[PDB]
Amino acid sequence: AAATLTSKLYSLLFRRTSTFALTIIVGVMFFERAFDQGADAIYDHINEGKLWKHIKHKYENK
Amino acid sequence: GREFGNLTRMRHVISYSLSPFEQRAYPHVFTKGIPNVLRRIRESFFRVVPQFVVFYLIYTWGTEEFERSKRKNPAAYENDK
Amino acid sequence: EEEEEEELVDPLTTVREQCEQLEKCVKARERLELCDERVSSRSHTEEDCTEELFDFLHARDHCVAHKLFNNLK
Amino acid sequence: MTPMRKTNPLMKLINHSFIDLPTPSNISAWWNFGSLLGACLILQITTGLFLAMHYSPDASTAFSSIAHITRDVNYGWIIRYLHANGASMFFICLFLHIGRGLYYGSFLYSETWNIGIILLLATMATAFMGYVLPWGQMSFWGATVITNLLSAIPYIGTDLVQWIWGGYSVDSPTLTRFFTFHFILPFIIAALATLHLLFLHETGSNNPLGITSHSDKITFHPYYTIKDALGLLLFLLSLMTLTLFSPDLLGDPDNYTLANPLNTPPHIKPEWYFLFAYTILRSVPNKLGGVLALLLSILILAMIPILHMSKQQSMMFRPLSQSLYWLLAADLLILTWIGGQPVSYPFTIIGQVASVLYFTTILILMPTISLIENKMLKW
Amino acid sequence: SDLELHPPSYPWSHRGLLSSLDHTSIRRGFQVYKQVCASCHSMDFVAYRHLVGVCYTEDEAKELAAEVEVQDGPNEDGEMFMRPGKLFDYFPKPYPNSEAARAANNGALPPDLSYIVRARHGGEDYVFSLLTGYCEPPTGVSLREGLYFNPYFPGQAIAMAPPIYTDVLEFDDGTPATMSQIAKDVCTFLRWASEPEHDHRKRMGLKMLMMMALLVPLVYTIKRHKWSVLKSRKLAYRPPK
Ligand SMILES: COC1=C(OC)C(=O)C(C/C=C(/C)CC/C=C(\C)CC/C=C(\C)CC/C=C(\C)CC/C=C(/C)CC/C=C(\C)CC/C=C(\C)CC/C=C(/C)CC/C=C(\C)CCC=C(C)C)=C(C)C1=O
Ligand SMILES: COC1=C(OC)C(=O)C(C/C=C(\C)CC/C=C(/C)CC/C=C(\C)CC/C=C(\C)CC/C=C(/C)CC/C=C(\C)CC/C=C(/C)CC/C=C(\C)CC/C=C(\C)CCC=C(C)C)=C(C)C1=O
Ligand SMILES: COC1=C(OC)C(=O)C(C/C=C(\C)CC/C=C(/C)CC/C=C(\C)CC/C=C(\C)CC/C=C(\C)CC/C=C(\C)CC/C=C(\C)CC/C=C(\C)CC/C=C(\C)CCC=C(C)C)=C(C)C1=O
Ligand SMILES: CCCCCCCCCCCCCCCCC[C@@H](O)O[C@H](CO[C@H](O)CCCCCCCCCCCCCCC)COP(=O)(O)OCC[N+](C)(C)C
Ligand code: HEC
Ligand code: HEM
Ligand code: HEM
Repeated sequence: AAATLTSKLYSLLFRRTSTFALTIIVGVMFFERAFDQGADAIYDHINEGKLWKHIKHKYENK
Repeated sequence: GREFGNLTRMRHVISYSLSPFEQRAYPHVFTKGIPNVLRRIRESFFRVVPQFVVFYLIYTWGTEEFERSKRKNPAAYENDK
Repeated sequence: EEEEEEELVDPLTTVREQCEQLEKCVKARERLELCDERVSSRSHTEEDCTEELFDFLHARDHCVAHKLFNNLK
Repeated sequence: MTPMRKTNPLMKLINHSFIDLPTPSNISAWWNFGSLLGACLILQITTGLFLAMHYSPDASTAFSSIAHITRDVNYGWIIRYLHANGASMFFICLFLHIGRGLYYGSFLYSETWNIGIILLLATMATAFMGYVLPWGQMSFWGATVITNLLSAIPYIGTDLVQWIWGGYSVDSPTLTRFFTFHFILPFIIAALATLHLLFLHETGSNNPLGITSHSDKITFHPYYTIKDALGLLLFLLSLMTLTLFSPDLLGDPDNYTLANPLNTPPHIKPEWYFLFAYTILRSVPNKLGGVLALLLSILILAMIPILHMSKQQSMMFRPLSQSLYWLLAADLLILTWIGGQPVSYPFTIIGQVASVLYFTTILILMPTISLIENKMLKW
Repeated sequence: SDLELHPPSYPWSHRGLLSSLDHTSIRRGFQVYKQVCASCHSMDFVAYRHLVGVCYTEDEAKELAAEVEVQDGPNEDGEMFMRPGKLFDYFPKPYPNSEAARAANNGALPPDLSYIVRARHGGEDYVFSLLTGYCEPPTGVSLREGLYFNPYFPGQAIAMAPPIYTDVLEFDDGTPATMSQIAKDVCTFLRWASEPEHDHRKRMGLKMLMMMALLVPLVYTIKRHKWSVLKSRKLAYRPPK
């Protein structure tokens, strides 16, 4: 229960809605990058060795 | 009526409420919440299930009937002719 | 090649013969053969054992599915 | 200075219609399918609009253009499947919309209930003509059968079927003509949807109990905007699951083959949302009689308010009426299942029994049981 | 005649809710198409591109598309010359018109394969069992010499002759040319030809599932937060008495 952490977040970035919107924009930018990278890694893991990315090395520059 | 202020006549009614920020969003969701859902399910259980149970019986019976209708009959050329 | 049949063996044949020693896969075998013999004798019948074949094949292919691909690639 | 939303002309309508109209506090999730329908309508327009930017309504290039959209056009496949699957979701919401009214007695609002019937008929027309646009094997023959079934009209039928065709067969002129109707009709539906709300607004929405809720009305915005937003999220969940995992389960294959005029497929069937009617006409032995049955049916929905004879609006406190309602729902399920099966002795008799049972339930059984229930309570 | 024989549900590598196609199998399946299929089956809606990012490299695609001549437009005089072939070209038509196709196929018209998988019931399960199953006709049933008895064919009398057998072709990968192996590979290739968006579709689905799992609890919590004012309010009735 990081009550102090939530208190700091509110007092600095939520009391005014202008700051509230700005945090949202930066958060989504970072979130999409992390979400996309993690999801693609999971997809590649489940399908290891079948995607063309995993076999192109056997023909590219070859 | 059709607008707030002139809809109906009421007297001697008192209401109490609390701010959203001062109370939990999921209070007694297992002590009290789950029991209530179960109560609702049983209260309206035998008024619905029998009709759909019947539907399944006709569905299965009709499907199996059609299959038998397309199965070779021993009477077919039973006279060896 | 060293062999034109041994090298070209298809895992289908092995699984096929192997899974034809099961009560269901063999019981229907005679019910088919019996049907076959009936038409061979009867000279005017217009009957065939196609419906009898669709049960033997149904049973055989059901078992073949769960074992065939393990011996591929 | 008072709020501007109560003075600006455009803001008065928005405030009345969305922000502040009183609503019952106890309306359940069943009252959430009306807003979804419009949302689906909105979704069906935009997607279709983009598809219209690439589709070619001609007997020869129609099939080719669909293949081009699915493969070469960027994100064409997803747009097509959203359009196709959104149609089915629209009808599912539509049936649930109608079902709620029958159970909770909303039909008592005659003016609003009658407008609804028109919206349903228009919706079906839009969906039927849209299914011809792909110009597949099933589309060609589906239109052929559902159109040749106007030759039974006493004396004008034959004259009014060739006129619809634009010729002595179904060819490109039919395709282009249906394309224009498909485009235009949904916008008329949108306008009619505003008459539906308008006539509703002068009386107010109903509640599950069936008692007037003037004592406990609530402003629509905060509570129900978030509630309808939650419903929209769930609706999107269902739609995306259908499209992104199993797009073609609800469609019928053999529609992916070029339409062959001289090749009748062994098993012609309408779409899942139209099957219930197909079995009601295939059962009647007379061709004209089957058309009269398919029509007399849809219209019994208009007659429901007359046949109502109970002294309670809501069927919540009417246990016997509930049993009949679920029985009738099961009957519709049987009709749907029969619609998808070939003609044969068992299905035919089952369909015949279901049809008569469907009608007699609505006409005799429901009024009689309501009268008995009234007698029981000593009204 | 009788009810159609339903093919069984074979376990495919891509049948999983999140599984993807095996692209090496697609490459081998295409290699089969070039020799055995191309003779009398058409693929109208597939170009020599669409393979660059799937199995073959761009340079390999160029080398292969140039292997077959294609018709071009008019010349100075107006005559039509033949180009070596480019990426944007589609796969050559075995026959000009349906009449010639049927005339050379004993009346039967081989359908285009671009959507055969999503057209026939049972998917590739139907195709695989169709190619593997050519049984000797049962007793008491006869058919035209041109026709062939295949139980999975709805007429049980198919004009197409057995298309595949052991050692019809040698794959570059070096895998054995087993008839079962060939059938599986071509079925994978046909599945792709009918649903090229397969892999991307499932990737989007995975992202949607995780996003939905995150979102739905939050939106429900917000709704509970707003409605808590009513879900806990208490009433009283104090008449003047
Ligand atoms: C198995 O194959 C089959 C299918 O699958 C494949 C199918 O899909 C279908 C289904 C058919 C599908 C497409 C084809 C059918 C198409 C049609 C019937 C309709 C034909 C028309 C269309 C394209 C055009 C649609 C028309 C449009 C837009 C015109 C309407 C335009 C407007 C603005 C609307 C305006 C209306 C206004 C002002 C009137 C206002 C008032 C009202 C509603 C109030 C009601 C008034 C009244 C009298 C009624 C009240 C009555 C009272 C009390 C009496 C009670 C009534 C009783 C009856 C008892 C079939 C048949 C089938 O075979
Ligand atoms: C439960 O409680 C509730 C109620 O009860 C209290 C309610 O009552 C309601 C309200 C009921 C509902 C929604 C239900 C339905 C009811 C309604 C009133 C609404 C009815 C709906 C409609 C009419 C449909 C509305 C619209 C839809 C889909 C949009 C279609 C129309 C459009 C404009 C949309 C936009 C399309 C766009 C932009 C195209 C996309 C392309 C874009 C970038 C490229 C565009 C490019 C161009 C134009 C380029 C042009 C270039 C030109 C000239 C060249 C110029 C060149 C130069 C050099 C100058 C709810 C929700 C509720 O919950
Ligand atoms: C000067 O002072 C004034 C003012 O200020 C003081 C004012 O303010 C005003 C205020 C008023 C105005 C200016 C007036 C105008 C105001 C406006 C906003 C302008 C609005 C304009 C409009 C909406 C446009 C109106 C026209 C529209 C959309 C088009 C109308 C026509 C149609 C949709 C088509 C109708 C049908 C036609 C041609 C018939 C042909 C087709 C068919 C039969 C259909 C064929 C079949 C099918 C679809 C098939 C359906 C069935 C099918 C498949 C199967 C059925 C089942 C089987 C079994 C077969 C005025 C007058 C004034 O003076
Ligand atoms: C285009 C198609 C869109 C389709 C959308 C479909 C959506 C489906 C799902 C529906 C979800 C419904 C809920 C979504 C919002 C939930 C939270 C919301 O309801 O809360 C409100 C949301 O309100 C807003 O947050 C208010 C601030 C506005 C923020 C705007 C952010 C915009 C970001 C994107 C900008 C893009 C710019 C692009 C330029 C080119 C009020 O929050 P509240 O806690 O009571 O505000 C207190 C203010 N404080 C903090 C200052 C005290
Ligand atoms: C020229 C001989 C020939 C060969 C070899 C051939 N096709 Fe065909 N194909 C035909 C003909 C002819 C038909 C239609 C026969 C009929 O309908 O009786 C047909 C039909 C089909 C069908 C339709 C099955 C159905 O249920 O509609 C499929 C699928 C098919 N072929 C796939 C293939 C595949 C995979 C190969 C592997 C190269 C192949 N064909 C090779 C000529 C051939
Ligand atoms: C086809 C598009 C339709 C749309 C967009 C639509 C929209 C709506 C909306 C938003 C409501 C209020 C909110 C709600 O009830 O959920 C409503 C109520 C109603 N609708 Fe519809 N509707 C449509 C079709 C129909 C149909 C086909 C009927 C057939 C009976 C119908 C009958 C009713 C009735 C009787 C009400 C009153 C509900 C009440 O009083 O509680 N509507 N409609
Ligand atoms: C409620 C509104 C609508 C409904 C219910 C509806 C329904 C349908 C249906 C069921 C199909 C068949 C698609 C298929 O089987 O693949 C279709 C096709 C189509 N519709 Fe819509 N439609 C609506 C609105 C629109 C609009 C507004 C447009 C254009 C402005 C449009 C354009 C198209 C096009 C281009 C196709 C061809 C897509 C294809 O062949 O796959 N539709 N429609």
